[PDB]
Amino acid sequence: DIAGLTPCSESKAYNKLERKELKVLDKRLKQYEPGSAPYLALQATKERTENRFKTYAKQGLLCGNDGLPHLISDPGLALRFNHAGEVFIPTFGFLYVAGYIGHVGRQYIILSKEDAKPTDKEIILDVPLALKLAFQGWAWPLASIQELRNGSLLEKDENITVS
Amino acid sequence: MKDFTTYLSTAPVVGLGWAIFTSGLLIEINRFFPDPLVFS
Amino acid sequence: EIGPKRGSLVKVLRPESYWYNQVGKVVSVDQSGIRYPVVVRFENQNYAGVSTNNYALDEIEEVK
Amino acid sequence: AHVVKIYDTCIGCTQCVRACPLDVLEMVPWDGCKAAQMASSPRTEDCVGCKRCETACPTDFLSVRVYLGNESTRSLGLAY
Amino acid sequence: WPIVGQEILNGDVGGGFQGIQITSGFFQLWRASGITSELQLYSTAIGGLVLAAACFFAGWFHYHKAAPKLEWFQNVESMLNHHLAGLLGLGSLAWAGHQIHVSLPV
Amino acid sequence: FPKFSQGLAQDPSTRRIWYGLATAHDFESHDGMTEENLYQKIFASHFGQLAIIFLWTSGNLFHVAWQGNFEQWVTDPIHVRPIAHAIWDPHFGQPAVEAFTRGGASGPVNIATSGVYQWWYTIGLRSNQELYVSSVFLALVSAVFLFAGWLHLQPNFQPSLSWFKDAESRLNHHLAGLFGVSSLAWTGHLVHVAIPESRGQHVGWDNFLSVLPHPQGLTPFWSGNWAAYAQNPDTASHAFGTADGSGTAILTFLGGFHPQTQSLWLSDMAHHHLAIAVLFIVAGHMYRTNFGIGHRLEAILEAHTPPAGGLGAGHKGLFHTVNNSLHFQLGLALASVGTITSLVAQHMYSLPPYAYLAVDFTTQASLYTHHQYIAGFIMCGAFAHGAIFFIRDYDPEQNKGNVLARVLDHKEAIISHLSWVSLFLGFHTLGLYVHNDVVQAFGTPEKQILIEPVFAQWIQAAQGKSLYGFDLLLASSSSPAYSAGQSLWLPGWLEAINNNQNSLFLTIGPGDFLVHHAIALGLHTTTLILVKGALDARGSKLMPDKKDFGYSFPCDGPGRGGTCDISAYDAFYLAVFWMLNTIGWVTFYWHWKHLTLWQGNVSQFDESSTYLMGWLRDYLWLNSSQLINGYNPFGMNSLSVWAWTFLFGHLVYATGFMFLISWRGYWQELIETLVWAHEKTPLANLVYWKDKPVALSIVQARLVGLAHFSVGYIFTYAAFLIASTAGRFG
Amino acid sequence: PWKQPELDPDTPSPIFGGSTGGLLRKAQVEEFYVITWESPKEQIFEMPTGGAAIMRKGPNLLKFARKEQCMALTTQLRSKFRQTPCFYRVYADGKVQYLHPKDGVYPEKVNAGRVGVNQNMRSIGKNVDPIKVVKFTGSEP
Ligand code: CLA
Ligand code: CLA
Ligand code: CLA
Ligand code: CLA
Ligand code: CLA
Ligand code: CLA
Ligand SMILES: CC1=C(C/C=C(\C)CCC[C@H](C)CCC[C@H](C)CCCC(C)C)C(=O)c2ccccc2C1=O
Ligand code: SF4
Ligand code: SF4
Repeated sequence: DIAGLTPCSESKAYNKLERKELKVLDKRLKQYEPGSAPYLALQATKERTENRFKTYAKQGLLCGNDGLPHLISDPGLALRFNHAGEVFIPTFGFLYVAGYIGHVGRQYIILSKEDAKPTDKEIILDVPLALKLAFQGWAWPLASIQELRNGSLLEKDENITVS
Repeated sequence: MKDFTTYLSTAPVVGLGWAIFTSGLLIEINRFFPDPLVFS
Repeated sequence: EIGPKRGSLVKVLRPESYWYNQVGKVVSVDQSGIRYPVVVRFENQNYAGVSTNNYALDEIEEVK
Repeated sequence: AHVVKIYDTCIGCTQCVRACPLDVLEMVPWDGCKAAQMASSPRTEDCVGCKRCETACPTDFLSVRVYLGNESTRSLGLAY
Repeated sequence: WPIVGQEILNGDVGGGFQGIQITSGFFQLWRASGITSELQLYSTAIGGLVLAAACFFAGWFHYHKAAPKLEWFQNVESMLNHHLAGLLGLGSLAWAGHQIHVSLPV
Repeated sequence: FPKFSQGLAQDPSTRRIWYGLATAHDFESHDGMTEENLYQKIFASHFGQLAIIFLWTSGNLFHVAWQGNFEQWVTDPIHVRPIAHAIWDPHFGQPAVEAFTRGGASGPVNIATSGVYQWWYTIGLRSNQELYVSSVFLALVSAVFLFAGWLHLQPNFQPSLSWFKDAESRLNHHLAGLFGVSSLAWTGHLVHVAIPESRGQHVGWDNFLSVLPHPQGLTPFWSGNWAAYAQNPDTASHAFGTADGSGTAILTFLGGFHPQTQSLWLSDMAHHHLAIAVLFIVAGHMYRTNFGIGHRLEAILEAHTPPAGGLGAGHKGLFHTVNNSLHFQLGLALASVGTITSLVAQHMYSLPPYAYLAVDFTTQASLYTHHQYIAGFIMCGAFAHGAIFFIRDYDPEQNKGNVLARVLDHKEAIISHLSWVSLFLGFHTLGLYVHNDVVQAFGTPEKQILIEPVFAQWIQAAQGKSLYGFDLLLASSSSPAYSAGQSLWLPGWLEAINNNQNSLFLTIGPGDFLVHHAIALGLHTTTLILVKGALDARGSKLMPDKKDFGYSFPCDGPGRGGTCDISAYDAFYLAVFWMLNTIGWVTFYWHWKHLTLWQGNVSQFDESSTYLMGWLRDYLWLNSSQLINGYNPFGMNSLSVWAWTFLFGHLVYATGFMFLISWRGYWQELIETLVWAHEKTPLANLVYWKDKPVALSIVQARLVGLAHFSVGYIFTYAAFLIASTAGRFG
Repeated sequence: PWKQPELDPDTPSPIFGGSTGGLLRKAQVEEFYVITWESPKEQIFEMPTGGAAIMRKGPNLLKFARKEQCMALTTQLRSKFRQTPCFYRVYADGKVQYLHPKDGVYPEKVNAGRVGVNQNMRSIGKNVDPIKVVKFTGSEP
């Protein structure tokens, strides 16, 4: 553990919160009959709730005095105390997806501007071209460093200034 | 048909197909492997 | 001939202009001693909606 | 009591003169342009500072600018 | 539907049923008229889709194929007689019939 | 009427009256001005603001001594409530005077919220006579300054321009005398007077020469045994007034708080202002003034130019830019003063310097909120007055290649990066709050994204807090930083920080994480709104020459797609909305986190501050119960004045929306219609205005509506802050 | 023109019942404007202040309180009916001034007699910064 936080398995308030959230459904389940569809819906919600709590405990999460799980952000403490999947690993997952959107839109912009009437290509897209680039962007990091090391990424003082 | 495909290539329509894909993909990703928070 | 050639692209150097450090086609050039003879046409509009403007010899330079 | 200054980039379009309602702009001959015309601002005492003229100017940047300043009865457009 | 969260909105309304509580008054409208079963609502829905396509067809017909002239539109006096007697008059007389033969006996 | 401007006097409308007030103290734009007459008129006016300060302080002393309960408060500071000033409102009824007479005084009164009672009591004031004597002293000092502003304006006694532009002499005299000697004397007061008054001894003008502060006297000071003054410090079991548990020390380095009065030791603060006097006197002897020794300011700036050329020419050409530009000097002063004003807010609540201030919950709030709100207003002025420099007092050819031109050259990069930070901070902060608002709503409070602020908890562990268990150097006994300062400050410091019943380094959770991130978004975006109005003050692509028009103008017209709100004044105008929004969050976070501490239930904030409905339910709606019942149909309590003000703010805030939303053109056509009626009416037409009526200008309405907007944004919270905290008394 | 036409203060006015957009106390005290024109037939036209009025065959005369009210009418007559109006300025003292076709030719057409005014021989921009003129008025002049 770290930062004076208990694991969620050993916490009492964590189990208190489980017994509470299930008690609401059991009271709500008493109204309806056993074989009815409202009964099946609530039993599934009961099954999901029981699964949500045990999985968060199994994953070595850290619960505070309030009883709710807390996340850790420094990769040093995350890797040292086995909490990397929380924040440190979600960061790489998103950046790969965010870069993919940039490398794709940047290429559609450059290529349509090499032809006549690029304004029409923005409001009326070339879907065959857009899908081609969208399935060619799996290795977007390679092309970026290829384009940076080459020097064809940035423009050089051919841009408008104001003074 | 050439003009119909061109209408379908407008911005309002291509965006509609994008939205059904991204929203359909995420809702389907929550229906199976329900309510994710920590990534294993 | 006094100035750049017809149909030649040139780069602008007016600091005031919307098209500064940008490229445009030379539409025409007047050789009657006018202060701002060089007529230039750009694809992109300015804020008002005008895509042409008469520039001078010193205010224009070769492309890129 | 507004200020109206016209600059060297005028081309003799006359669109500034046609626009301003209060007849504060007129055309004068000149040797600088193809049209051999230039504007002028003899009577700015009647300038209401509407700034319609600047809109008419079709140059890269305005050859006609209306620098607002001290107000008056004629400038404030007061019928009373 | 049953997705992340959401289902709690299907409250314990009553009647062996759980869902969102409406405030449109449709149930009191369908009871003021003679409606006891769900089969009467299904037919009523299929009629609207049939009449709606007729409406949409009309707009294509009255514009793309056979469109009236300006003279037809300026016959304002004709429009008032048809709108007053035909639409508001017979429309109300018709409703009375349904109320007398269905909305009252039910 | 404006004599300083003939252009407005010729104006026949009411615009003359409004613009005459707003351009009153703008000396640069006046008619017939000169650079020499400018500095003199400023120097005389700056004497005036001193005269109002010393009088404003004199009024509080008199109105407290004459009408307050300072003599009764010292005997029982905790239970007795202070009294600011009495009330005489003949429109009252009998139930109100019975409710507003809660104090021991006969008539109705207003309970104080500033905290001057705790301050005066600490420095050795224990009677109402001593406040009467003081109120006379400042009123004399106030009159002296008024006489000087007039005297130093006369034909003689009129300083020359070279005298104002002598920076090296001003620094040395102001750093050494105004800062140092004043700090040295304040130590002379704490030693000769205040510490004795704490330990029972009555020291005053009658007996300060006969009474020694220390038994030994000054013989340790000359001999070099300076540790004799720290021998017998005050014990923990020490009453602040009586000699029970006293000591003989005058300078000590105990650290921490005094046990009974949760406040800093007086002997420490005496030792503090002494060392500050030494550094500031030493720094005062730095620059060169009429003797061979000393540094020169211009020689330094010209020298600090890096060789490679990362900064080009460097800091060259800047001395004549700063020394000649008053707006430059004013932006730096506000920037520095604005920041300091926030330190006063952040460092007082954590380190109470006064006696029985930690217990006065209502007083800590007001002081923290008042300093924080002023901090933002002062900070906004520094940028705004920094933008005017670029228009009026900036010379590009002189400042060529230097740092100031190299910043202005690539401004598109700065404004771009600032925009990205605000966008990323805003999208993520709003998202986390929403994601938790929903997932709470579906009954699953465990699916929230609660991230622990590990980096801040790492500091508190490195500063003595053993809760988190990081076991850092200063939380570890083996480290040298614990070994050093073990005899000095750490026993008193470690006891306080580890105590979880004070505001010194409060516990942090994931709720405090989101609030800090939300603040960052406000600070970054507020700077972006201001920075843009400064750098783009000289010109934009939409308006290449803003500099010719001025700082404040309407617009350039409906041409070029529309140019409404381009001027740098309109950037400052929009930043104030964000400023108030930023300080609001900062202040909402202080109040609730402290209420839960004072009420004892800290779990309220930790669990509910993670989702927005907690802020609306548990903080706003809940604590607005005793306040709203100030005047009920059954009766009225003492909080009726606050509920009335409560609404008064809600109303003023809404009236500004008129001037903001509805523009001029709707109104001027309306005033033309009333003018027609006034002339066509049979008898009223005989009366005729002297100045023609016209609607308010464009820029005037932006100003007026912002005043109605900010006053409601302050009067509303002040009532809520004082009423919520006063009614619960915790 | 060849010569300035002096004002005939007694000419028939159009047929107009009246309105509330007329002249106020400013007119008798400070100044007011009057416009003249010559029509070939009887027509209907929109007034700047108020509603519709009927012109009269021959000379016509109106009185207004603003120059914009007069020039607003010239633009209507020159475009719709293709006429040539001329308007003056009358002070309270009785003095009269002939304003708009001051040269006889409308301003949108050149004439050799005119002389330029407020003509800077430089480009927009390209002018001194305000610091150079910090203590007197004007950066553009
Ligand atoms: C390929 C499209 C594209 C690309 C590559 C970029 C890239 C960039 N933008 Mg950006 N932007 C875009 C579209 C794009 N933008 C659009 C459509 C808008 C209008 C909403 C903006 C508004 C915007 C602002 C206000 C700012 C940026 C900024 C930036 C820079 C920092 C990243 C950022 O936080 O931006 C912000 C990201 C967004 C606002 C999200 C954009 C919306 C989607 C996610 C992207 C559009 C993709 C496109 C529609 C798909 C076409 C693909 C094609 C095959 C059909 C960065 C270099 C910041 C900057 O100045 O850098 C310092 C900044 O302040 N952008
Ligand atoms: C976006 C506009 C809008 C929307 C969304 C709704 C929605 C709704 N309306 Mg409403 N309505 C509207 C506009 C709208 N209305 C307007 C402008 C009027 C003024 C005429 C009415 C008059 C109206 C009435 C009188 C009633 C509703 C009712 C209802 C509710 C039941 C829906 C229904 O099918 O009942 C169907 C409605 C009926 C079967 C009876 C309609 C009787 C009216 C008087 C017919 C008049 C039609 C006539 C030819 C048009 C006016 C003639 C012209 C000369 C003025 C529902 C919540 C009903 C309700 O309360 O729900 C319980 C209800 O009685 N509406
Ligand atoms: C050391 C402090 C200091 C000093 C010496 C100055 C000096 C100056 N400032 Mg500056 N300023 C300061 C701090 C300071 N300022 C701060 C902190 C800010 C940020 C808020 C500003 C923001 C600022 C702006 C935005 C402008 C100036 C301007 C000026 C110039 C004078 C304008 C004038 O005469 O206005 C006189 C104005 C008034 C008399 C009207 C003030 C009325 C206030 C707003 C109403 C307050 C509300 C009301 C009384 C509340 C009552 C409560 C009710 C319930 C009873 C002058 C150089 C102006 C300038 O230089 O123009 C180029 C200008 O435009 N200043
Ligand atoms: C930072 C310096 C400083 C400050 C703010 C104070 C503040 C105070 N002292 Mg203290 N004191 C100081 C230094 C200081 N002292 C030093 C160095 C000593 C050692 C001698 C003392 C010894 C002392 C005694 C013995 C007594 C005080 C008392 C007081 C209190 C009332 C004073 C009063 O009403 O004026 C009354 C003022 C006079 C009788 C005349 C003062 C004469 C000086 C030399 C004039 C200074 C004017 C100064 C230049 C003003 C600045 C403006 C300038 C441009 C003109 C007040 C809290 C009295 C008290 O009751 O406190 C508990 C008291 O009896 N003080
Ligand atoms: C709470 C905010 C607020 C207030 C107080 C007002 C008030 C008013 N509005 Mg606005 N309105 C508002 C919000 C507000 N509006 C907003 C945000 C918008 C934006 C859409 C509009 C847009 C708007 C428009 C377009 C118009 C109005 C009009 C009016 C005026 C109508 C005449 C009237 O009833 O006055 C009566 C007086 C009052 C209602 C004030 C009530 C408070 C009491 C009675 C005053 C007490 C005075 C006190 C005894 C004297 C103290 C003196 C002291 C110095 C000692 C009125 C002054 C209309 C107008 O002005 O033309 C007639 C106009 O057409 N409103
Ligand atoms: C039409 C009804 C109405 C209206 C129009 C208002 C309007 C207003 N009320 Mg109000 N109020 C009302 C009813 C109403 N109230 C009722 C019925 C009650 C209970 C009796 C209250 C009790 C109340 C209190 C106690 C207060 C107000 C305040 C305010 C003003 C704050 C405005 C603002 O923008 O500040 C800024 C708005 C915010 C800072 C956000 C609002 C609160 C959020 C949720 C806190 C979030 C902080 C945290 C950092 C998260 C945000 C970060 C973000 C990035 C996610 C405002 C003008 C406040 C005030 O006086 O202004 C200072 C104030 O303290 N009201
Ligand atoms: C109502 C309104 C007016 C008209 C408002 C007027 C004419 C009211 C001002 C005059 C009254 C008589 C002053 C009322 C007295 C004040 C309550 C106290 C003023 C105190 C000062 C003397 C210090 C505008 O001119 C305007 C202009 C631009 C945007 C919005 C608006 C706008 O909303
Ligand atoms: S400010 Fe208005 S009235 Fe004056 S010249 Fe320009 S367009 Fe004409
Ligand atoms: S400020 Fe008013 S007049 Fe000026 S551009 Fe904006 S809307 Fe038009």
